[PDB]
Amino acid sequence: MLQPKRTKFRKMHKGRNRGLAQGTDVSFGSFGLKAVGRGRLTARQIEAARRAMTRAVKRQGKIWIRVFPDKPITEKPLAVRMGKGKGNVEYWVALIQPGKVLYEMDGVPEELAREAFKLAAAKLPIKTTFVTKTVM
Amino acid sequence: AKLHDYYKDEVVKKLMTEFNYNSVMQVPRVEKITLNMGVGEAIADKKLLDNAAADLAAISGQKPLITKARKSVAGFKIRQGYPIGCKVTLRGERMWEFFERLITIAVPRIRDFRGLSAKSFDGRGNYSMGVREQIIFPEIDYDKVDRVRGLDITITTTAKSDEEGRALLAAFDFPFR
Amino acid sequence: MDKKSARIRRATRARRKLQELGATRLVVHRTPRHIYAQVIAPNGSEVLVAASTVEKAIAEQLKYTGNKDAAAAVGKAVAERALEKGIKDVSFDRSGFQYHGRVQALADAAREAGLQF
Amino acid sequence: MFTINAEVRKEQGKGASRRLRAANKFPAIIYGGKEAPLAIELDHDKVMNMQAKAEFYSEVLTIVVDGKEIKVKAQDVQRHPYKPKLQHIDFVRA
Amino acid sequence: MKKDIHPKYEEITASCSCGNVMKIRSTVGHDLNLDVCSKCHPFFTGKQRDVATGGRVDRFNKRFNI
RNA sequence: UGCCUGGCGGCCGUAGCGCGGUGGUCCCACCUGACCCCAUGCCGAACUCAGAAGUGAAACGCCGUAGCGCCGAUGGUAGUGUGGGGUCUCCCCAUGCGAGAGUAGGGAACUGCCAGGCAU
RNA sequence: UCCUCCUAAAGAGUAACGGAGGAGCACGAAGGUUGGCUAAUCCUGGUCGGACAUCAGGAGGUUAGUGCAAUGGCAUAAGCC
RNA sequence: CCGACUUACCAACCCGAUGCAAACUGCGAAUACCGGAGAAUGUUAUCACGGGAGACACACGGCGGGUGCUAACGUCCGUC
Ligand SMILES: [K+]
Ligand SMILES: [K+]
Ligand SMILES: [K+]
Ligand SMILES: [Mg+2]
Ligand SMILES: [Mg+2]
Ligand SMILES: [Mg+2]
Ligand SMILES: [Mg+2]
Ligand SMILES: [Mg+2]
Ligand SMILES: [Mg+2]
Ligand SMILES: [Mg+2]
Ligand SMILES: [Mg+2]
Ligand SMILES: [Mg+2]
Ligand SMILES: [Mg+2]
Ligand SMILES: [Mg+2]
Ligand SMILES: [Zn+2]
Repeated sequence: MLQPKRTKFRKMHKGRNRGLAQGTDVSFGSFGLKAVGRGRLTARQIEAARRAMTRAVKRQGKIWIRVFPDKPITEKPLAVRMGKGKGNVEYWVALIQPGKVLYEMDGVPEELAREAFKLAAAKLPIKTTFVTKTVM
Repeated sequence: AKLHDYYKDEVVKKLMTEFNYNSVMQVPRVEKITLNMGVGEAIADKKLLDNAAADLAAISGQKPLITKARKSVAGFKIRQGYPIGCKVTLRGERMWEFFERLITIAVPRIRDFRGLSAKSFDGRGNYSMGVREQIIFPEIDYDKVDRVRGLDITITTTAKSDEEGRALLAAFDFPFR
Repeated sequence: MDKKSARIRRATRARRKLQELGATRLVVHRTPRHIYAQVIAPNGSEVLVAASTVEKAIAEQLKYTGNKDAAAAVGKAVAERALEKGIKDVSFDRSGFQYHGRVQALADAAREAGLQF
Repeated sequence: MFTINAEVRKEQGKGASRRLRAANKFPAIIYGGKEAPLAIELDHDKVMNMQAKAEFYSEVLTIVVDGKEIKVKAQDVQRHPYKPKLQHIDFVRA
Repeated sequence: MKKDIHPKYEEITASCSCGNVMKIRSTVGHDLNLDVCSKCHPFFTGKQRDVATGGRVDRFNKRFNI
């Protein structure tokens, strides 16, 4: 499951998720799944969607995961009050903005690529759309 | 110096005809000769560094510069500023005199001497060679040596490449293998 | 480094200090065959007086131009021209040479010629 | 071969350009050569269908501009981040 | 040369038993009697010692002949 | 007055790197010698001194060359001050400001004072 | 109690049992001044010598250094002799 | 001894493409702030000194944020 092998700091501010994505274009495969909504992808969600599409293509072709979950999310345990310092790190997320290409694929028919991405999108919280590599 | 005149009157002119250099200034020249003893055991007994320094003095005829550790290395238990070796750099007349002694009397005394390796060049016409034991130099009295110790010779030249550097040395009958 | 850049490194700190002080500076330049002197205005950009061994008027007096005797000549010569323009006080800029030999012979000749520095 | 109709833009900047895209237009710029850049607006749906053909980027296009015609090649395109829409196109005179 | 620090350095004659006679500078006062010099050292002739090790059939034919 | 060279500056990559060519009458560099003025944690390498037989080999100037560095529009986009609105984690409208990146293209610096050689 | 950074919204300041690290000294030289010098790392060639010691050359160009945290500085060096 | 083949694997540096950063920056706004000049408007709206205070439990709403679960009519800051 995706995590940075090491990080300079352990905990991070919440921040905000304004703006539109860089990486709007298919760059390695011929087909891809593009984010249309906005939100967080957790490492678990990314992995679940990955497993879904590879099963659909029976491991044929190649798959690129374009997003990486590098942001640590903390939570406090149950029955604890406010204060007493920042909670412990629980899981890692990637911040998604509209337009980001999440996955790419090639080496399979388009009519199979659509089916594979349909199965994967069902695992992701954000809405997504199928896109193809343009000339230029 | 004797070999210096041999350079001026023969080596330079034959090299000119060999490589077809356009200017006499283009012909390679010997710039310096440097002797190094990496004593090392000066980490134990400083008299060893002194005794090694006396040997370079006798061989070279000038007081050696003792060389300090560039940086600490735990792999050898050396701290920075510890004496590790000593060097002598020879230039001008005393360079040619040593160079003459080395060829004419010193290297003949090497055990099982078959000639020096012709490939011991750094890639830019500087030749470097080790000697295993000090006794090749008659200035060291065999009856009085404390310990075996070798040294490195390095010859620095204005040559641009090993082919030019090798030609320069061979012109002195520098005994390549 | 080449010798020229190394010398210019040595020269820089004194030159900057003199610029901040706003002094008129006497700048020597030395060469194996020749020696030069210039007096430069406080802006550093215009030459009020020059003297050099390349001038026939000076070289004609000399056995050889690359020695302390020639340097003493230009030291007298530059100081005379400077006083003829009233530039009595200057700061000596040794331009990164050692204050030795020819450069000292030039400077202390100019002092005896009445230049204040 | 592909032929396009365009109009010179009367106003430029953020607000003007968004009003175009609300009106099913989109802006474009012609530059290169010696003449100054010429700013034009294009009918979106026509050009969107044309640029679907791979020849659109390789072949020489011609744009008729208010009585002139100019021969150009598509130099760059800004696509909308996730909708199938064009934001802007650069043409270089050819 | 810093005048004080360096050892005595002196011209000495050298003589090799091959009859080569030479003059060098040295840090010693002795005349240098030599057993070998670069002139008489055998390096340019002696290599044959190893080539004699390569033969084999020119040994056995002695036994085969006898 | 033109060409070249040296010094002191303006300026601080359109000015710096790479690759190719080229210069020694002057100038500059390398260079010759070192007992001496001076110097080497050792050494005339450097610094210094006395010189002028060579060489422009190196270096340094000059010239050519876009393989790089560098510069860089127009248009669009992002962001945003003020007023208003929505489906209010984030957006939109009116008006003002408006990048960064990239693109077309530019680009192998320009210039002041003093001095010397050559030509006039 | 004191120092450095972020939070802190491009002047200053700005809270929380917010996120990260240090101090409670050292040095008559580690201060003054004059003169000089320029790093890490890596690749080649060399006695013992090894992945790593001292030596020569090259690439590189400050990625080193700063008595002790971190930030800002430093080639005219504030770094080294 | 030196060392060859092969890989069911991993693979630094360098090179080409693609992203992320409160404690990264070879870039870089709008605003805000400091200083100067000018016109109009404003019951001197400014500063100094002196007499008398009260207050030092704040609340919500917008915008920028830390904490919390981008939970709270939660909590702690900036500005209106
Ligand atoms: K250039
Ligand atoms: K701050
Ligand atoms: K009052
Ligand atoms: Mg607007
Ligand atoms: Mg501030
Ligand atoms: Mg502010
Ligand atoms: Mg100093
Ligand atoms: Mg620092
Ligand atoms: Mg109170
Ligand atoms: Mg209360
Ligand atoms: Mg209170
Ligand atoms: Mg409050
Ligand atoms: Mg409240
Ligand atoms: Mg809050
Ligand atoms: Zn002999």
